[PDB]
Amino acid sequence: VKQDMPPVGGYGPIDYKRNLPRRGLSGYSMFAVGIGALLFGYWSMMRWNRERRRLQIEDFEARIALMP
Amino acid sequence: KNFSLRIDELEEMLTNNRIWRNRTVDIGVVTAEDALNYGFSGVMLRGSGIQWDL
Repeated sequence: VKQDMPPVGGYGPIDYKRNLPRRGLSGYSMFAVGIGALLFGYWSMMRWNRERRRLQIEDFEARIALMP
Repeated sequence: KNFSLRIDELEEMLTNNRIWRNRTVDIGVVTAEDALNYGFSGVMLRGSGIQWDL
């Protein structure tokens, strides 16, 4: 008997494809998301800084009423 | 099969990697006349102009 190494009928394919799924996000939308979250941070920044200025004026009033 | 996958993944990691393109584009210009008179053979001749393949 002869027991060489042939392939059995022909093997399957091996892909030579360039895999580029191009994800993605449509970057003008990413500009929109970044500017939106950035402006939301600005509004929160405004609100907290002005409430803390109210409290810091209360600290001023404490030292003024405590001075003499 | 596994190596076709891994070479697609190497083209994904490098290869339109912007910083490696910024590293190596401007260098390596070779005229086909210089590629034939400077005794070049193979991948230089492939990459610069003339169709040549033994």
